[PDB]
Parts: sequence; C-alpha cells; structure tokens
Amino acid sequence: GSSRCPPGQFRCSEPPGAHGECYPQDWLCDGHPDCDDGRDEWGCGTS
Repeated sequence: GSSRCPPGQFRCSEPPGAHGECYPQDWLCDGHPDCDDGRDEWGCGTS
C-alpha cells in the first residue's frame, strides 16, 4: 500500500490532507472541530 503522507503544517484553519498515517491532519474532518473556531471539519460534520 502506497506510503500515504499528505501535507499538514497549517495553523489548524484548513485541512490540506487528512491522513494520520503521517500528519495529525486526521483530526481534521472527523466529527468534532478542534481548530481556532472549528472549520477543520466544517464541510465534514453535516452529512
């Protein structure tokens, strides 16, 4: 399986590439927001 490891060094205001495989970006778009305000999962929460 490819070595997934997208970028994710922002300030927690926009998930570039979610993939705990490398970066904690996974946190983003998961279920609950954990950023400045909570946009890392904005377009993720709502079904």
